[PDB]
Amino acid sequence: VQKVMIPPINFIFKLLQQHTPVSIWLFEQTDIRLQGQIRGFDEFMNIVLDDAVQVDAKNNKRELGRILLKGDNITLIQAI
Amino acid sequence: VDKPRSELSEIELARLEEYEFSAGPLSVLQQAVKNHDQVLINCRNNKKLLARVKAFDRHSNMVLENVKEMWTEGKAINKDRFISKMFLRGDGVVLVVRIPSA
Amino acid sequence: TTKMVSLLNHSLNVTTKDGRTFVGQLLAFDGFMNLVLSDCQEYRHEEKRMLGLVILRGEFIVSLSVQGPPPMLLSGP
Amino acid sequence: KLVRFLMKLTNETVSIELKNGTIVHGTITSVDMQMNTHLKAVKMTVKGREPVPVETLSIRGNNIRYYILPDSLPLDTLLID
Amino acid sequence: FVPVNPKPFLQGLIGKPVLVRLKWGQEYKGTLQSVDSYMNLQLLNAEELVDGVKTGDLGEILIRCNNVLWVGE
Amino acid sequence: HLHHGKSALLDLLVYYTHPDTKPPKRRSLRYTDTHYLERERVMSIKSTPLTLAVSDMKGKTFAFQCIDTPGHVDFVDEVAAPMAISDGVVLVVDVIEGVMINTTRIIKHAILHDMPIVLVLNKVDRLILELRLPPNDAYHKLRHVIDEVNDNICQISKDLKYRVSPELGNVCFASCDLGYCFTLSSFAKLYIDRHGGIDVDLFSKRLWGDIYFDSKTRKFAKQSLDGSGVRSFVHFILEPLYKLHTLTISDEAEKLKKHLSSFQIYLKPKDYLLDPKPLLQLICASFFGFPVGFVNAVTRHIPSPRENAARKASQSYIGPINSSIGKAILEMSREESAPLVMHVTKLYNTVDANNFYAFARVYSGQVKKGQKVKVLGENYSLEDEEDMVVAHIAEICVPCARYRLHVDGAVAGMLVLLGGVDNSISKTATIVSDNLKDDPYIF
Amino acid sequence: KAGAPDLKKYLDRQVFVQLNGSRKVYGVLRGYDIFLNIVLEDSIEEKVDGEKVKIGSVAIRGNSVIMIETLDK
Amino acid sequence: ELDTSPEDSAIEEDPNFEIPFDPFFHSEDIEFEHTASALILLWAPHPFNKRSGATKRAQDVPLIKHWYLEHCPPNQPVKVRVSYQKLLKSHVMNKLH
Amino acid sequence: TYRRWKLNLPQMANLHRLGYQLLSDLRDDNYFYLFNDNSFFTAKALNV
Amino acid sequence: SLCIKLLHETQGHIVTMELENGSTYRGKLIEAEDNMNCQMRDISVTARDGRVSHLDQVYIRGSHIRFLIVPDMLRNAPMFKVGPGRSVPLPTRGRR
Ligand SMILES: Nc1nc2c(ncn2[C@@H]2O[C@H](COP(=O)(O)OP(=O)(O)OP(=O)(O)O)[C@@H](O)[C@H]2O)c(=O)[nH]1
Ligand SMILES: [Mg+2]
Repeated sequence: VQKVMIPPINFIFKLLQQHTPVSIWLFEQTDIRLQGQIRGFDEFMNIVLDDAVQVDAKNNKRELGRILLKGDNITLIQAI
Repeated sequence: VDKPRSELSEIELARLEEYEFSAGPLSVLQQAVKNHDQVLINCRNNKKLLARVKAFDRHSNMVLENVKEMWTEGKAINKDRFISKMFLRGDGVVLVVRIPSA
Repeated sequence: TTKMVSLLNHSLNVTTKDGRTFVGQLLAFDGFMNLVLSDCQEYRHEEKRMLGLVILRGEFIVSLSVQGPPPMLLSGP
Repeated sequence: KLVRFLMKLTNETVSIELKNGTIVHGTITSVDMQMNTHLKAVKMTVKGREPVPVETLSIRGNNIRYYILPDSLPLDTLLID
Repeated sequence: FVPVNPKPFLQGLIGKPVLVRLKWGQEYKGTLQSVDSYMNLQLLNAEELVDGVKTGDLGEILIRCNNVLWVGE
Repeated sequence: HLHHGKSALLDLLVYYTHPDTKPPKRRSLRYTDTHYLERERVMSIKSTPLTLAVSDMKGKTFAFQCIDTPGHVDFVDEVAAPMAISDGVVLVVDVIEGVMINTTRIIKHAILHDMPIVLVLNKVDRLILELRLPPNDAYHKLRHVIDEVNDNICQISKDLKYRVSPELGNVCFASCDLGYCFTLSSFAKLYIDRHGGIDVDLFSKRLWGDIYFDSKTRKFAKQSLDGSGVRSFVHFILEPLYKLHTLTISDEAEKLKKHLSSFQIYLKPKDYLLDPKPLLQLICASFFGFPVGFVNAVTRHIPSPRENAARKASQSYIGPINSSIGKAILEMSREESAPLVMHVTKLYNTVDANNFYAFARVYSGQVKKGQKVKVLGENYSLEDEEDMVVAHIAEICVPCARYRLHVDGAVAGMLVLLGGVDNSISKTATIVSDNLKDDPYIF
Repeated sequence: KAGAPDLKKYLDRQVFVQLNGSRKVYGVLRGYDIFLNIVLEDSIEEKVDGEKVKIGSVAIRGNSVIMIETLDK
Repeated sequence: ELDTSPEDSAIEEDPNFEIPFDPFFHSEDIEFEHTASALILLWAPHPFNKRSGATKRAQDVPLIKHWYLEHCPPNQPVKVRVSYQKLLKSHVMNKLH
Repeated sequence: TYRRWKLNLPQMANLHRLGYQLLSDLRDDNYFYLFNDNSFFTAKALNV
Repeated sequence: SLCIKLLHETQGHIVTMELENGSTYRGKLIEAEDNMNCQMRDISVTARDGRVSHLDQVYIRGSHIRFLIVPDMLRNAPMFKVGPGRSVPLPTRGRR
């Protein structure tokens, strides 16, 4: 009746397959947030994003295209 | 080389280490060592370093000689200090830019 | 790291990344140089605080120095 | 390895810039492969603070910013393995 | 559909002009030609776009791995 | 039971805590015997208490107040009496001999008295070196012994609280002669430390009955259709143990040396040229260090005295719980103002048979030497107030079998030997402080 | 080498996570990694003012996790 | 009586449980070439279960002491039984003092 | 001086095989129940 | 290592620890790991400014620890010699 445990790597793999857009947070930049569709990751979860947009507190969305985000900065991963 | 797999033993790790220099970005250190080119350093405390580079480590640990180190900060006033020889831990390096001697 | 063993039971003052200073007697250290200090006093800028037995993390430590020496034939024809 | 260059040189006077901005000046006793430096008869000058002398002191490897080395060492031979 | 891993992504980008962003608000534009496994990179004829404005030219660049925030374009 | 190895279990800890002691020439150490008669018959006759500090699986050090007991049938005094002032029973069962009549009696009386039981399957090495059973049949023998113990438990109370099985961490496999006593979790941790990061509890819970490991899929099947896999316990525990024993015994110096070098266990060259049994002991002491599995199992499955105060008061004490003395017993208060309540169930001979030491568990309050206490007999009550005897407390000691530690005072939850108060005590007695509220009761 | 953190008792329970930079996230813990990377479902974020936004499914990097808290008796 | 055995309870929780490492001694076998003889020697009488000793003198080895330390074989003449008994008596008298 | 010996496993096994007529076959010690030294001392003391 | 051994020794007592924030925690330690992840009970948090709050169950990550104030009577805890391979400081009886 219980539910099995889902490791974070498998969760991010599920996000990769489902093409669910995400909202990545940053290590210390509270205001700066990134959104987009995920495209790749590694064991260190250096995340390769597609159609990346840099959203700020007042929604100053700036297009960045496809970018690679170093894992040292990701604080949080959002599901839409 | 066809071994970036990152699962290696000591001899192939050393081969990959030497290739990380011979073609990697740290290759800039070798021709700076052999050409005795001017190299400018940006430290993580907003420091400017320019000097000859003599030897470097994979960690970017660098031995420098004849260093001209400047810093700016009353009103913003730029000041300079020349020191003979340096051992700089590659931990604090942000950037290197070479001034060609030629 | 053999020299580090020579500092056992000595009185040490350790400057931290915060900037404080802990003074006390060393009990045991670590490979990451986690320190165990007995009868520890705190130097917060100077203010005095009794702490007691304190385990410092390796990251927290910046520098350390000693302040005191460690507390201390049969016959013939 | 290059940290070996550190241990191959010993008991010379060296000024040291730590991580926080403090300057210490003294002769090294022994340094480690892991960059733990041991200093004797040194002059500890904390940033913005009055200089204070201590008989010995040791620094963690992550706190070393750079070294002020003397002019009396055969560096070319010193660098050889 | 086809996922692209970080290292294949960047090695399939060697020689292209890119905008790398540091952890602290500085963006550098230039072309890269060589990278090792630790994802620290080298640029050629690069320029710093501080606050989005072109100030000076630096030439070739080597950035340490930890300073960078993202790489793009 | 008799000669199942319960004194060797305590010798295993004594060898580690007391570096001075050395094994005898022609027999076992048999620490906690301490009687020339018992050294003559080579069997325990008296229940000698032993207090020593042992180390937990993680590094924590506890203070085990273990009481050794005889295994002979006629000496069940020294099991029933000391058990009334203990929190649990560690049952040592020989795997070769199996469950015997005294083991059945001990199990019945422990479950009847609500006593948690920790099972130690001793003399495992006799399955490898004497009986020469194959690993699978050895597993079957171990399982049968555990099932017999569980049956003996079920004959009294079918509660699931008293159920011994390795996956609960309640059963330790030991060979006290060779000097090892591990559990599922201890051996699992000994894998984990070597081979990286995997949760010890999850790994250890999958090392028992008919859970099969598939060497190609690296997964735990359930039935292993045909011969796909071998039993997890045998694959991961018994086979490595057998191979360790055989490498030591079978005179393979180079192979054993290489395997120990892989574990960073380094022996002097003169050590490989030893007698087979001391070489086995050396290898097992280097491979399996302190018996941390037994300590961890005891600490986890036997309540601490503070936690067991309520159960002890409900079972042993006969007076009203709501009274001040009953509240003091329940809280196990240690302050001086609290009443002093202790239960003496045993008397022990001095080195010369002149005076007796009373073996007491301090249920509440504090005690200092020279204190005035009032001794209550076996049938002291409001009807019979003439069983009271006023006595002083000459000396308080912490027992260690072959020596004593003298303490100026003791606190609640401690088992101590009292000198100077033995004349009024026959069999058992209750000791309470004289300056105390009215109406004292006896255990 | 590394070691698996003990978080089996925290699974499938309403939890509060404190991230770096004065962040705070609700949620039900659903998984964890060696480096304490945690996974949350139907979670809720707190802001400095105090109003709660539904934040959703969350996969926190273990580097930034300060504390993990349960509230039940 | 258990509703669900601990076995299915353990397997059912994360049925995809994975451990990469092998058992300790994997390349070896539980029995080597000399294991049988070693076991035979392990439970042998005193001289032959050692592998290390101290070279007693030639006359300090009795070689037949166990013959009369044990019981006398049955169906022997009276003189043999008496010889067994007298030698045992001498040994006992030696051991007593 | 010929004061200490160390033998292999095959050597000890072969010596045990060769001198097989002159060594006991008990390995139990429960065989000597009332026929060991202390019982003999008791019997001598009691004159039985 | 001896320091993590002492930290494990502390479990069950009341230990005060402060993190990289500057807040100090006063509670009963119930679990500890080699990473120095800690589980606590009945915490009385004193903020950096001085605000006092209360917590019931926390799981503090080890990497965010500055130091701990272990109860004093653990000064006499034994510091065992650690061999090369051993990962827990325990009494030894073999070669080393
Ligand atoms: N082969 C083998 N023999 C063992 C082991 N442990 C104990 N023994 C032997 O068991 C016999 C009895 O050991 P004791 O420690 O006196 O057992 P005991 O339970 O204390 O005996 P009692 O006190 O009379 O009940 C001795 O011959 C021990 O050498 C073991 O692990 N393996
Ligand atoms: Mg006994």
